[PDB]
Amino acid sequence: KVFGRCELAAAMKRHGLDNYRGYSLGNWVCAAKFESNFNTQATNRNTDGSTDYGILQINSRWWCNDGRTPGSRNLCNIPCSALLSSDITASVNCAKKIVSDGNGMNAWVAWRNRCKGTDVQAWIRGCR
Repeated sequence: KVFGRCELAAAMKRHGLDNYRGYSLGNWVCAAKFESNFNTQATNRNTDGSTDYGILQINSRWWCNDGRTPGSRNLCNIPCSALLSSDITASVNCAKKIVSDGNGMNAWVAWRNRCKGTDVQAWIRGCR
C-alpha cells in the first residue's frame, strides 16, 4: 500500500507514535517519506547482507527475521514480511522498540540526513 501523507499521519497518530520518545508526528512522517516513499512494500538489500523492510525500513540484522541474514537477532519477534502489510501495526510496534534502544531516531539514516533539524511539522500541514 502506498499511503497518502495525511493518511499515514492519522494512522501513526492513532497508534501512538505522535510524541513517542519525544518525537513529534512530523518526524515520523518525514522519516517514512524518505525511508520508503510511504510504500509499505518497500525492501532494500544492505551491503552487510541484511535487508530493510517496510514503511520504516526496519532491518533484518537486529529487528525482524527474514531467514537469510547472518547474525539475526529478531528483537521485534516478527517475520520481516509482516512489516510489508497494508496495516502498519507491526511496523509501529517494532519502531517503538527501535527508537527506545538508545540512539533515538538516529537509527533511521534518512531521518538523520533529511529530517533531523528541519521544519518537520511541514509534513503534517493540511492534515486534520
